[PDB]
Amino acid sequence: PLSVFGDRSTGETIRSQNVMAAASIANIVKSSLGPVGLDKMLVDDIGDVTITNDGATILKLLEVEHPAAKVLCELADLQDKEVGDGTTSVVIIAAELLKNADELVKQKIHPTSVISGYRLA
Amino acid sequence: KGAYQDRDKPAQIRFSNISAAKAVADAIRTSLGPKGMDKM
Amino acid sequence: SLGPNGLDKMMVDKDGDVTVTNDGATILSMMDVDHQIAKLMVELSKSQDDEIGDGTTGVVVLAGALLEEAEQLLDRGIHPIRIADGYEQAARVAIEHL
Amino acid sequence: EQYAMRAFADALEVIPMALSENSGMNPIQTMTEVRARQVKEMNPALGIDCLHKGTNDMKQQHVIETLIGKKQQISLATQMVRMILKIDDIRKP
Amino acid sequence: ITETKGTVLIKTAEELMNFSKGEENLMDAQVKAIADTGANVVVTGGKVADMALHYANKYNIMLVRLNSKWDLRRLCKTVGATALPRLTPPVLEEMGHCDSVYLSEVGDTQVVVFKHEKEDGAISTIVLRGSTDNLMDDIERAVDDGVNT
Amino acid sequence: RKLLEKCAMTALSSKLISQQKAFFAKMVVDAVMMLDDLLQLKMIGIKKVQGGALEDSQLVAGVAFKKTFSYAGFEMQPKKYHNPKIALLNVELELKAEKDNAEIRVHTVEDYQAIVDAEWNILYDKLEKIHHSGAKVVLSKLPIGDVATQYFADRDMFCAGRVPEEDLKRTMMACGGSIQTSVNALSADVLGRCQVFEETQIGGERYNFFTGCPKAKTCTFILRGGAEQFMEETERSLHDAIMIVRRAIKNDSVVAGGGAIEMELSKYLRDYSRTIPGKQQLLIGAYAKALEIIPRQLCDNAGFDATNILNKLRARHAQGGTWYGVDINNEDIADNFEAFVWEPAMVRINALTAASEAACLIVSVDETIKNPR
Amino acid sequence: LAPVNIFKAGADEERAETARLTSFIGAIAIGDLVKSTLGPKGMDKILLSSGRDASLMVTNDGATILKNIGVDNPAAKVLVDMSRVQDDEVGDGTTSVTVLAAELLREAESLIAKKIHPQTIIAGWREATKAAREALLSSAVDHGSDEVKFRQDLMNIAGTTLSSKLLTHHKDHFTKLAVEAVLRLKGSGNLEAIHIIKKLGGSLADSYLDEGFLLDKKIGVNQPKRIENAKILIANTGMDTDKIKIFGSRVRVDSTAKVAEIEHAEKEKMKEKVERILKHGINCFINRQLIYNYPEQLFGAAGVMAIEHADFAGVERLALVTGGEIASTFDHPELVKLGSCKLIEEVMIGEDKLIHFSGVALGEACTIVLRGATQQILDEAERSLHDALCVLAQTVKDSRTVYGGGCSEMLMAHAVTQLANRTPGKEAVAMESYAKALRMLPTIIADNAGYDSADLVAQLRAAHSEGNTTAGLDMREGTIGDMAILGITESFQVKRQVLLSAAEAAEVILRVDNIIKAAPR
Amino acid sequence: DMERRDVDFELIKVEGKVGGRLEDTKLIKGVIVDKDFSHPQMPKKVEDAKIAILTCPFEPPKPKTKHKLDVTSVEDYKALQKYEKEKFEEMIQQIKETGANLAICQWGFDDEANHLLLQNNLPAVRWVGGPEIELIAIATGGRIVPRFSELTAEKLGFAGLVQEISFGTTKDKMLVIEQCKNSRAVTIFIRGGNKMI
Ligand SMILES: Nc1ncnc2c1ncn2[C@@H]1O[C@H](COP(=O)(O)OP(=O)(O)O)[C@@H](O)[C@H]1O
Ligand SMILES: Nc1ncnc2c1ncn2[C@@H]1O[C@H](COP(=O)(O)OP(=O)(O)O)[C@@H](O)[C@H]1O
Ligand SMILES: Nc1ncnc2c1ncn2[C@@H]1O[C@H](COP(=O)(O)OP(=O)(O)O)[C@@H](O)[C@H]1O
Ligand SMILES: [Mg+2]
Ligand SMILES: [Mg+2]
Ligand SMILES: [Mg+2]
Repeated sequence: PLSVFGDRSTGETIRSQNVMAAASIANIVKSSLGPVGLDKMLVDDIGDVTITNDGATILKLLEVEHPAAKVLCELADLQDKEVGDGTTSVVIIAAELLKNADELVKQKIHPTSVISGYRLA
Repeated sequence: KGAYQDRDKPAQIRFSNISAAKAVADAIRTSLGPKGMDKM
Repeated sequence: SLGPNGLDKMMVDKDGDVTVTNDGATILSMMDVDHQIAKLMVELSKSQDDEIGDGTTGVVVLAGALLEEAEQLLDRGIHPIRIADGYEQAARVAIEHL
Repeated sequence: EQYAMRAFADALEVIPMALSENSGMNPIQTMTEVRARQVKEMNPALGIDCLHKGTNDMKQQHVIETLIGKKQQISLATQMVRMILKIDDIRKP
Repeated sequence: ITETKGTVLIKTAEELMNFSKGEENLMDAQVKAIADTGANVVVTGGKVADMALHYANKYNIMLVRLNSKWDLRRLCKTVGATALPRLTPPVLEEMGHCDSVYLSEVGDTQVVVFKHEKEDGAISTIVLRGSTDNLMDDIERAVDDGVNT
Repeated sequence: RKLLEKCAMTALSSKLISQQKAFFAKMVVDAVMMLDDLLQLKMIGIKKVQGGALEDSQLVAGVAFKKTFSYAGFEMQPKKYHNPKIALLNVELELKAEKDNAEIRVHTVEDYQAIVDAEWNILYDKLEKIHHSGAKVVLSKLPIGDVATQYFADRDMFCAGRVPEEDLKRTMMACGGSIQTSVNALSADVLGRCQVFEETQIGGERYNFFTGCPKAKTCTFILRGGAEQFMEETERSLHDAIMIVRRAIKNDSVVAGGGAIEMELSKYLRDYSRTIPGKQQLLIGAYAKALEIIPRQLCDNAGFDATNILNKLRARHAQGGTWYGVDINNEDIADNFEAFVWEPAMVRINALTAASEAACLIVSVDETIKNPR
Repeated sequence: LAPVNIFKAGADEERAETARLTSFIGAIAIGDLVKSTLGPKGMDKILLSSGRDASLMVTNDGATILKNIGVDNPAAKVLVDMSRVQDDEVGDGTTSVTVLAAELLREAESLIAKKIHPQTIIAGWREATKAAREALLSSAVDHGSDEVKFRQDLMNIAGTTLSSKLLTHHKDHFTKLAVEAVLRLKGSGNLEAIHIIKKLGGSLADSYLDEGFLLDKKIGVNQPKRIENAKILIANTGMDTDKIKIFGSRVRVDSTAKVAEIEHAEKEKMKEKVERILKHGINCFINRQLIYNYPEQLFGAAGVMAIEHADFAGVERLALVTGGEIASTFDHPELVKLGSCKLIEEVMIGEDKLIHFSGVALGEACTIVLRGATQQILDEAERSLHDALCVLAQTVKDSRTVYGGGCSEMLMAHAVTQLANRTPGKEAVAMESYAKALRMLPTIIADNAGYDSADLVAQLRAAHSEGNTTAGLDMREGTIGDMAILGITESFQVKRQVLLSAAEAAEVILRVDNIIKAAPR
Repeated sequence: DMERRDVDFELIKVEGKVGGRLEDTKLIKGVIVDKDFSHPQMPKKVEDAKIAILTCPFEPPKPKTKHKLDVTSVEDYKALQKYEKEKFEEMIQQIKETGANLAICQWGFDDEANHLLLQNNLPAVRWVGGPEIELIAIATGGRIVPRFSELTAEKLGFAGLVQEISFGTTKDKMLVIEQCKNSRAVTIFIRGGNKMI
């Protein structure tokens, strides 16, 4: 039934996929946060070395087909355009908040109360 | 004592339409009420 | 295929044989399905025909009607365990009353 | 638990409705008339006149069935319904 | 039987009627002569028969069948007995004195325990208990390393 | 017996036969109680006959097996005896050669006819030696020919061949006979004895019954219901109940079921974590918090507020109020020790040890090396 | 259809409209394929094949064509099975019953299209069939005591049966031949005693019936050809290597002299057996197995005719013609008996030599030699002769005849109309449809003949309603004449079985729904 | 079987054949078979005959073991040839001396045996190794003997009417037995014009 001509999920599978994608995006740039972190490297198809570790450039030159990944990338881009510093810490904090809220959602708790508590905090 | 029916295609078509409408209503039933979520 | 006014059915074998009957169990045994639930109904009809012998499609009709009636209660918001318990209690009451 | 008993009672009347449909008369009207005639008098032998004989009494129409067979049918149908209502998963290739 | 391919030749009816009788009589005599020495359990290393098993169960003789070409020698060295290539009654010096031979089960597995009440003896057997094959293999390897040390 | 019935009803609570848990409890109790002393699980026969409901399942006090392949002289013998004598044999009763490695070199027709007559003479002598033992029922593993079947039908005797090994062993353990290979030693102490022997039609299949044995140490279960999956689930539930009763007999130590033991263990681990300092407190706290997943999953299966129930259970455990678990029908909490909910205590210990071993083995894994093919 | 898949891949299912439409289309096609060969002036068809050995046959029977076509429609398969059962029963009316069934199904199609319950149609058809079977028994002529009239009735029946095929040109002789061959059975229903030998040479005018018996076998070497006043003795033994002993006897000697003595003893035993065979005082030996060289010369040295290669059919035919029994053992010549024959010779028919047996005593069996130019014509003639013999045996065992030509169908239609004109309800439509389907057969016959069908049918109906309940249809000119004056006579049991089979097939196909087809292999 | 409150579906033989009418279905209190006589000249119908059920074929005895017959002279061959016919005549006289008029075997026959049976006036039915022998032994009440020496007068079944029936123009003949005693097995004959009917 329900001819949609495509693919769909259920309820918790999409949330788990989004949480995993956010965790992967956070772990991608989790080695160049503090002052003791090292730099990365980005190579294309023709052979162009790109040594950088600002976070925003790495997220822009990543090309990921995930909605949460694109949301995090555009958020980091907006943070870099409005300020310029602290482009990875905000993404890490957002990923940690999503991971913490996933455990509350899995505990039979309505997301509205969690959102209200997060806003109050 | 009469009123015999020898057609079954309209009945099956109506049943399929009712089933499709019920499936659509069940699919759109999530986004309803003040405690509803958003779809992507 | 229920009642004296019901007509007969015709089935085609794998080779090309023609079989016309109205016993119910024989019609379901040569239906060739692949949905598990249909195979379960066929096995139930075969067991009923082997035990009693009369009324092979009435039991599956009653089962389908009961499932259709329980679909509404499941869509409303009732646990399936409570529905099964109520159905078992009603069946026991009907058996004791008959 | 009163909602399951009503559903079982409503689903149990699918045989007279099917008989009236296969005969060629109004199913719901005949079922309501039979129920009223059974609740007004004191004789549980009023069925559906499928052969169009006039009287609806099954005691004089020589309509004899089985008791253990019907009991086994009801028990098997209830068991199958309980078993189907328990299954809620499938893993087919 | 004989190693060379050979059949039996019968002509009259007396031989056809007495062959099975004499065979059963000889089998019963051999079973009685084997159990006359005082043996309580017979451990074989080949194929058993139905008549032999029935005659052993009639005289209350335990039969243990196993084929590994190493476990038999280990049991013979443990109980202090020698192997006989024929179905002849053994001598007093070729007997296997034990302590307790029973059949129990541990962990849903039937096993035959040959526990001896002697402090010394010959060899021993370490029984391992666990829930994973990898842990049991690691424990066995640790035991082997300890034995080597 | 009451404790065994309660344990069986508790073990058969989350199964498919939950509506008839009070009927199978006495059955499994009587089955385990009559299992000698070593508790032989292979002695219990589980038969599945198509047809019938759950209430039609009966438990016999003897042995029962399916009818094997018959011949032409099977409907000429009586199928009902009062006090017969069962003689379990193991030799073939048919016209065949003596040995496969034999050769007869006859001379004239005299010795030929002599051998032809002596074959039937030996056959009749064997049939008479089997009949001279005073038996009425003949059971053997080897198939029986038509000659012996026709000979036994003329003297009003029952016979059946192609008997399996397990069925023969069960019949021997129920009656009290022995497997006799030769027919030259058929005395009186090697013959079976029963109180009744009939053969009715159950589900369209012919079955035999050998009930009425006071010295029997086995039984046979007749499971009815669905067709295949229902019978398999019923057999699995029966085996689980039998194992639970066997464990309760071998250990005679049961505790309160539900989520009371886990809550008490979590409370004890949380109270013990307030003594050892360092990094050991966080691990013990996490281990205690992880033990509360049983009541949460038990309350979440019916759509109940697991958080409030867990908080109430924690408050009741801290204020005391030892065997306080959850409730499904009451939608609250109650004492599981008074609700006749008992479970074997060794099962929880085994599960905890297995979980700890699995966690240790998973944590110990560092580098995984894979090879092609 | 439900979106959830239930059946396997490669399995279709028709509900009520499509299934009934396909069944009616198949029934109409089956009825129209054979409708061309129904009337007396019908033609023949060609049934060629390519999967076998390029077999080409030309016949006029409907059952043979339906069996050789190999249909695939489920209703067509049921119709073919019914036609085969009818042919195996009496074998005389298959096209008629299949046309009646097709017409009944075509009428039921229009009745269902008019919003009519199938149960009412079934009840009306059953009542019409009961009325027809009740009115048909009252219109039957009983015979048996008068042999003069019985012979004329048998001749007329044989002529009417033969005039519906390719034997219309030689009906003046084939009818008499079949009548003479039927009377030779002495009331025995064994149709296997009549041997049909087809040869390629002459035309249909050269066919005749032998008063004795013929055999297509050869005799031994150095044996007398013609033997006058002989005594045929049928035997059943193994002369070719007499080793009937199933014992494990093996020669385990140590010298060639012993083997030579054993061979001489075997030869002496064979000679003694041959002498014991001829000890009955016979001169014409007949065996069922093969004859080697020693028994052949042993029989030829004494002047005894030996016949080889004889199956069970030939032995039974010889025993029925002569009178001897199948003897063996040869120990008591008194309890064996012999035959009777005074004329034995060999004739040449075309290019082959056959043994002629004349001067018989009893003569329960007989042979018929058929001559034709084409294999298809010979097969058609053989089939027509077999059908004529079958219908003659049937009308002899029935001992009652019924005027054919179309009078029985008109009487049944009139009875059905009279029964329907007295009862109300919706059952009057089924009886009217049955009467129309019954009256359509003379219409189809007249259309295949080449005359006005509607006018003749109306005139016959008016005559049957006004009183002329014995007239029919003249095929020699196209008018209305009495059936008792011309010579057209059918049967009663054949028509009754045809009507019963048609009614049963109609009632079975009328209640057909949900055609579930499985996956083809 | 009221003493045990059960029946047996294996005793009721349900057989059908094409051809005929639907109203020709009748009950037969005997045993019907799908075979004929061993000889076409044998009498078809009988009024008073006894059933002699046999299992061994009409062949000389042969053991199932490995036997070898050695013939080293003419005397041995002559003795074997004489003993063959001697045993044949002995078994033929033993079949007749039992008083029965219709013997029933199981396997095939031969030529000399069939000729002797035809000369001694005794019909027989061949190829009945299925449940037909058991049905006849249950209905007629006669016993079954493995050999010929045990064929006594007490182990014979009483037959009332044994006559074969002929159908249409086909070559199929079926033998039916009727007019029996208190039998416990009946046959149901189904006739029709279609295969699915
Ligand atoms: N003459 C009758 N009078 C009343 N009810 C009938 C009659 N015949 C059949 N029925 C009903 O029709 C139902 C179907 O019966 P039937 O089609 O014969 O077998 P099945 O129950 O296997 O479909 C039965 O439950 C019975 O109650
Ligand atoms: N009647 C009952 N009352 C309270 N708790 C129960 C009851 N029945 C089952 N449980 C709980 O459900 C849990 C699951 O038990 P069960 O389904 O029998 O085996 P498993 O633990 O393998 O799922 C058990 O830990 C038990 O405490
Ligand atoms: N000489 C004749 N005169 C009148 N009617 C005839 C004649 N020959 C055949 N018929 C009619 O033709 C019909 C078909 O006959 P026939 O061909 O023998 O049977 P079928 O059509 O079944 O092969 C019959 O019903 C018969 O009435
Ligand atoms: Mg910075
Ligand atoms: Mg029915
Ligand atoms: Mg014709």
